[PDB]
Amino acid sequence: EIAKEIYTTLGNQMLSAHNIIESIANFSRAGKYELVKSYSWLLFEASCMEGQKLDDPVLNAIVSKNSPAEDDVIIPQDILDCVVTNSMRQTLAPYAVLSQFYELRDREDWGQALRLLLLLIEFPYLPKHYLVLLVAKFLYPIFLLDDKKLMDEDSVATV
Amino acid sequence: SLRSVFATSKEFDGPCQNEIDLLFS
Repeated sequence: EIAKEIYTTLGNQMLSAHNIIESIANFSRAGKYELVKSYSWLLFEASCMEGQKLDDPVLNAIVSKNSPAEDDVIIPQDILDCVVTNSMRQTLAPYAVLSQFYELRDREDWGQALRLLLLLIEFPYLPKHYLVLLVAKFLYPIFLLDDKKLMDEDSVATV
Repeated sequence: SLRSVFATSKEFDGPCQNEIDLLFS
């Protein structure tokens, strides 16, 4: 009980200290996976507003092993030894898809861009407002206002 | 993706459990 509360407290200080990576890590620890999910949806929202994922020098070191460039030597020894097991590639895989989604749009790989967005939406953890945001930003203006796709009765039904 | 899906499923199961607990209340 005492330990879990301290973790919650750490997260509040870390948010203040503008160490965005470290606050989520602390909430994970607090035993509140549900809250972890809620900041994930919010981070997706943030990443949409930026048009692309955030880059901090600490963030550059962890993520680099699935991202070109970005390997920046001389970040604390705790950060470097922890990540060696490749646990980060798995945990980062849903954010990575989002980030890759913008990339594919810009690369005029509009077919595949649609595919990644659909995969993310199918996960039932979205309730009705992390849906309102996506359709007006991406699905309706870019992909359904333009005709370039052949549908049929069933494909329409599923929609 | 697999990990994320698993986590989501776990969360959903937790929610179900909570609902059942309240259902009995």
